Amino acid sequence: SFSTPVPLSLGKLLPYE
Amino acid sequence: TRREFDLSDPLALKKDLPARQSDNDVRNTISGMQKFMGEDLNFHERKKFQEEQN
Amino acid sequence: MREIVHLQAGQCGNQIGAKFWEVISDEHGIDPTGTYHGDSDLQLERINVYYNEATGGKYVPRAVLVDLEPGTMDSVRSGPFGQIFRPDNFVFGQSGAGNNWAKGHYTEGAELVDSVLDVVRKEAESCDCLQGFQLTHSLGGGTGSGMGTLLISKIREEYPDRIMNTFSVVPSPKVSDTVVEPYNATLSVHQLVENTDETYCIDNEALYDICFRTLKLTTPTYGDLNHLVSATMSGVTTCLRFPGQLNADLRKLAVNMVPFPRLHFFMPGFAPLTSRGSQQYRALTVPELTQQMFDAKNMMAACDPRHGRYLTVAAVFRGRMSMKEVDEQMLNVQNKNSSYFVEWIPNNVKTAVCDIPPRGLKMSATFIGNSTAIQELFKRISEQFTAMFRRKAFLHWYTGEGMDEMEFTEAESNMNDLVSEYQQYQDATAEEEGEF
Amino acid sequence: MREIVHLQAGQCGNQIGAKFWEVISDEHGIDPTGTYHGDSDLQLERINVYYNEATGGKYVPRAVLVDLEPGTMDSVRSGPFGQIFRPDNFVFGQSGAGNNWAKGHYTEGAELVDSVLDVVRKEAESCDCLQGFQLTHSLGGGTGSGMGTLLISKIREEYPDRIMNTFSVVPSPKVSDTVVEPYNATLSVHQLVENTDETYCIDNEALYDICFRTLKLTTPTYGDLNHLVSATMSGVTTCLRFPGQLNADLRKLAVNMVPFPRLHFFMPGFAPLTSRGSQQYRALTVPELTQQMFDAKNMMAACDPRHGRYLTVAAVFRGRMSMKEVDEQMLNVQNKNSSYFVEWIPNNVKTAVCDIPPRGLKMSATFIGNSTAIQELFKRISEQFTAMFRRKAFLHWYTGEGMDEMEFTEAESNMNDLVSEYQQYQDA
Amino acid sequence: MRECISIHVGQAGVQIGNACWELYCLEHGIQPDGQMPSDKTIGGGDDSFNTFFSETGAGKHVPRAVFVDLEPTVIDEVRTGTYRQLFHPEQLITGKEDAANNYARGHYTIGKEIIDLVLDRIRKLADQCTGLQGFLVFHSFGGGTGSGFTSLLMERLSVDYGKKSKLEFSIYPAPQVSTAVVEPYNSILTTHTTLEHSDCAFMVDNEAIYDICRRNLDIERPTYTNLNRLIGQIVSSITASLRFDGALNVDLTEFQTNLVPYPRIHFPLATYAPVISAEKAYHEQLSVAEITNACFEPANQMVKCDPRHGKYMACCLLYRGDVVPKDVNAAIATIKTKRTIQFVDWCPTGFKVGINYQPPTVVPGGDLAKVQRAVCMLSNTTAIAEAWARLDHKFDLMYAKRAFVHWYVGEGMEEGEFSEAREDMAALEKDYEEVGVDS
Ligand SMILES: Nc1nc2c(ncn2[C@@H]2O[C@H](COP(=O)(O)OP(=O)(O)OP(=O)(O)O)[C@@H](O)[C@H]2O)c(=O)[nH]1
Ligand SMILES: Nc1nc2c(ncn2[C@@H]2O[C@H](COP(=O)(O)OP(=O)(O)O)[C@@H](O)[C@H]2O)c(=O)[nH]1
Ligand SMILES: Nc1nc2c(ncn2[C@@H]2O[C@H](COP(=O)(O)OP(=O)(O)O)[C@@H](O)[C@H]2O)c(=O)[nH]1
Ligand SMILES: [Mg+2]
Repeated sequence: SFSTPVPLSLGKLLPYE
Repeated sequence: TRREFDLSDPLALKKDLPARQSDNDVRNTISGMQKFMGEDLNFHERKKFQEEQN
Repeated sequence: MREIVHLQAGQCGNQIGAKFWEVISDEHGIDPTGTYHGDSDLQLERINVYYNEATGGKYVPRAVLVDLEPGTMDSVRSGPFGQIFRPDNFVFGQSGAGNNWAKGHYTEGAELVDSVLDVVRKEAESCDCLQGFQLTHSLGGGTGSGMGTLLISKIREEYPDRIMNTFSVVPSPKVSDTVVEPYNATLSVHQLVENTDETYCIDNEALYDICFRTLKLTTPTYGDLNHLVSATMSGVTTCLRFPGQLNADLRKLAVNMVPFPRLHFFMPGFAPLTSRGSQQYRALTVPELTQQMFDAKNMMAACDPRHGRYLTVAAVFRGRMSMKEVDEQMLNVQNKNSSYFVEWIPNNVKTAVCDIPPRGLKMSATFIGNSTAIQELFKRISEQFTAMFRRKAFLHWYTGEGMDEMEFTEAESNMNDLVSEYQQYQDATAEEEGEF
Repeated sequence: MREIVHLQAGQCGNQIGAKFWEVISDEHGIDPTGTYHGDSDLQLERINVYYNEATGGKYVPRAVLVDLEPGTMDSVRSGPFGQIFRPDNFVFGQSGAGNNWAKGHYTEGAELVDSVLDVVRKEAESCDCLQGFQLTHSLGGGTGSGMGTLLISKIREEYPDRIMNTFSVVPSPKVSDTVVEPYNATLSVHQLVENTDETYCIDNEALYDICFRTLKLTTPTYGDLNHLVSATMSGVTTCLRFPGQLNADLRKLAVNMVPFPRLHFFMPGFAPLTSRGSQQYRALTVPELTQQMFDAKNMMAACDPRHGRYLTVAAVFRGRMSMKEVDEQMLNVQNKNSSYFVEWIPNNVKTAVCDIPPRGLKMSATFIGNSTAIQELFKRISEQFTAMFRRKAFLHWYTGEGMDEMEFTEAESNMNDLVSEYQQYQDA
Repeated sequence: MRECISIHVGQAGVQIGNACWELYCLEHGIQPDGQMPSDKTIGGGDDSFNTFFSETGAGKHVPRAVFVDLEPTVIDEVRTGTYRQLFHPEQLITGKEDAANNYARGHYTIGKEIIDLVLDRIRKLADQCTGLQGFLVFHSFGGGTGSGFTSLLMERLSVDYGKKSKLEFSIYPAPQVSTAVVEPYNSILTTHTTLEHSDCAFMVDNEAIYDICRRNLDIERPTYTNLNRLIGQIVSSITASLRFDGALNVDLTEFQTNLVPYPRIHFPLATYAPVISAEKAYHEQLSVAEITNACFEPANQMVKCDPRHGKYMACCLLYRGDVVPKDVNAAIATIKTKRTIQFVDWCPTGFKVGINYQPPTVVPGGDLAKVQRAVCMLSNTTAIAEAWARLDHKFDLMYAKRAFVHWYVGEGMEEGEFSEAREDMAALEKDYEEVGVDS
């Protein structure tokens, strides 16, 4: 979830968020 | 009752602590390097449970 | 006021750096959320050395973490103490280096360095008086040694009047886990000898050896190995952050160690390390630190100083303590070991004392040793590189990325000049003057 | 201040040291945990001679244990007084010698000396003024004799101007329980005569003879034998720890008991030995100590000074007592037997007195004797060696491990010269 | 009047100045807040503190000291500690990034940077002095700031003030123990420029006071905080003739003339007696002859050098407490008739005596005892030529193949400064033997 760029990403949950 | 007396106290080696009195020491933290993660205190229990699982 | 900007390169650098920020946040009393929960008032007196003020009384580290594989960056993010880092500082690529030095130095890493130097410049210019940089990386990989050495060359040109430390994980013969280690090693030693002020050789054999016969540790996990690495690197700059009776930062250490700018490969060592079954049988006293600091067991490289000569040495002590014993014990080992210490330079031991001890310990010490016995590692790297480069093995993985075959030949000549340069100083007559 | 570093080699060295640290921890008032629990202040005044200082007022002995088999090491650590030793002081090898002198001295003992010389240098440099060393080992087995001679040979050049004592379990003709035992005895005496300040000969025949005739014990276990020999080993260094009216440290004994550098083989004894039935009936009196000592039964070797001449004599007494009776009785025993002493040394007697008695006892005595009767022992070893070497018996266990035939020849010739040197003082 | 300005420079300067100014406040009845108690404040309240403390109309008493350092981690302890409200906030000058044990760094790059500010505070403090005896400089030879910054501090102070008295209380490098490596490089380059710009330079080294504290004070491991108390006691005895009266008065410019006979020889040695334990004072009565033979004894010398190997040239004696002039001269005549002590032939009179009425004061937590009388000695001896001979040995054996020179040439000095500094000292070594030869 943290490793994907801001494009090419589905809406996921970032760690500590 | 002289200043800097603890450096010259003859009984300083008697009135001291070894810093690992028990495994549940509150003052032993990660920056103090007398407690380590790899000390497998549950090693034999884990081995027995692995044997039961097998 | 004297800021150290931290640099992490590669997977090995991030595992070391994550434990390093954990060990000194506990030292300064910082929760994983970011605030301050401590008991003393001198812990915030000098905290801008490594930390940067944020809003609401929050401290964020002055570290940047760089890798070419995104798998490590999420692990160092979602780790035990990964929340405190600013998410801007996590810079990463998408395709790995592949344990290849040529990919990290010429093709893959040549595009990532534009993003890294913008973040490094942005974070170094914010300091009121920058002290120097500091890098942790491993020479056995592709994204730590290929691109970390490129970060060495750009920074030294941009900031010449600054001091740079590096913590190089020198490769090891016996516990080697990668075939192309001497390829990645000898192409990076030339970059570390030309453009680096201090280099510390940390070896995985000695970390395994300390964890086996000294700690009597059952399972020496990489977290336990990085626990020892973060020990010396926290203790080497403890005079910067805490007041003491005799203060000496890393620049004053650099002046007293390096006699010539090609001689900066040191050996670290942490003094007060005991096992669980032997700690309560041992008294903590200044001679007990000096005996455990100077023996060859606690050296953190694969170097035996018996084969070589100690060129110049350090001791950085920690704790409230009377320094007759500091001024006496290293004199005693100076007078006894006459052959190990070179007679060309008199009283080569450098001494520093810091008042504030590490948390939970009353007394501690740290060692930095410049010896000629470091040349046996470069000779071992030379013979393993010579035996394989002669058959042109694994060469198409390197020569297909644009570098010709003469870069290997000049890399041999630079290291063979280095091992000969140490050899003249080992066997030199003090009571004579030459043509000059 | 003046500190003694203890060495233990082999199974016999470990057993004799475990009992010795058991009896002087009780002498200095030390519990099995290690903490001092005493009743006076004179006990705490001199502790650094044998113990170190640790955290929490603990004392660990200045001793190192050396063995080539971990089986005896486990029994020592699991004993009543096995917790007091530091675990770093135990040095063990994973492959033993097997009653072979060549394994302990050439092949197997060569790898293990790097750890022992690391450990013994690690704690002897912590002494502010090192007084001397001390070794206990047995000649009947190659674990503590092959390497036990090599430890002596390595420590001599490292620390030249010191004094070292050794307690050698010299083998016996009737308690000879190993066949290759004359090879182990002869090849170790050669190394012992050249690199040792002071030697002691303790024999299991004499220990069995004492516990039979004197103590009247039905079952003389090795604990009773270790009790008898360590009552003398504690009794020889009492002036260092407990102050007395006339003091004599180990160097003061050596200068008056070694007239020639190759004559340092002494045989000991302990005076107040009494059975339980006879304990009620004896009287604690000063001539009782010297009359029970100069009795030839009471000695701790398989030799009789009646066959020889008392070269020099030392007596160390324990207990607050009058010394006029000490000087009167020892002059009386010197003059009444005018044929057992040499003519060329008048006043053959060295005397010392310590105020503090051993625990549970009123008065005591310890005697060290140099005599010509030791050459009877050396000839007995040499006659069995030359009766079995001349047919090349058991030689393939020695000539195949890196030893030529000339080491056996020079070991016989040096022992032949030594008994000839001892013989010349029997006559002249 | 009778004012002198003390400047503490380097880490060794401010640590000595902490214990020295603590002794001054207790001796004059000053708390760390800075106001004298109202029982002792009258309009005729004694103005003996004007030698050190200035005056403010409210009642505050600001010390006339300048604290100079290049690293702020030692001045912050002063700003936070007990005497926070005593010192002036602008008189504690600090810098950044220190000097890193380098003469060239503290003389050319970093040192020249912070010298305009220091000389401003000197002018602001010397403008209040009605009669100024001179400047006292507290430093060490080994450190970068104590070697580099003090080397051009004298150059500008001689420019700014022509013939004013300049005294040094310098930590000489010990012949055995040292905390640095390039310390012999600093010691050559300091003395080479201090020779013509210093009036007098007292000599102390740490290991020779270390042996005194071990034997004469019944403590087995002192540190720097109880090593600066003895140095504060000596400088108290020097300036006590100005502060309090006595039978004989000695100013700052008296022993400068009486101890420096030649332009190149201004290195006397400072010894103190009796340094005795408080339990030991029960058994020892301290006579005038008893305390002046301890000063001449080579065991109580505060420099690791034996005066028996050389010849005395001048001496200065400062007596404090309950002394009579008859017992001083009977003891002095006893000293002159002894054959162990040797004077040069061209100095038939090598003594100077000062008498002070007030006994030395005691500090709580201190090591010394409350005594009735004491004497400190400033003696100039030919036997300090062995100290330069050993120190020239360590320089030449290190400069044998140009070690640690790239840390000096690249900072702003040329290579030729090393050649003119030892040639000046080699002439100074031949100078010491030429004086010491009898006619
Ligand atoms: N006698 C005595 N000597 C001291 C004291 N403090 C420091 N020193 C001496 O000072 C030397 C170290 O150099 P410093 O003067 O502290 O260094 P500095 O003035 O801070 O200059 P840099 O550290 O290079 O920036 C040591 O060798 C000590 O001998 C002290 O309190 N008493
Ligand atoms: N001391 C230490 N060594 C490590 C750690 N992680 C990896 N290594 C060593 O690094 C070597 C591989 O490095 P590598 O991951 O390829 O470096 P990179 O490609 O630059 O990230 C292995 O031989 C490991 O022994 C660590 O946390 N501590
Ligand atoms: N007096 C005495 N003799 C012993 C003791 N233990 C063993 N021995 C003798 O030593 C011989 C065997 O010794 P050994 O174990 O082979 O010695 P090592 O080879 O050095 O370990 C036997 O003949 C025993 O008589 C003891 O506690 N006291
Ligand atoms: Mg400084």
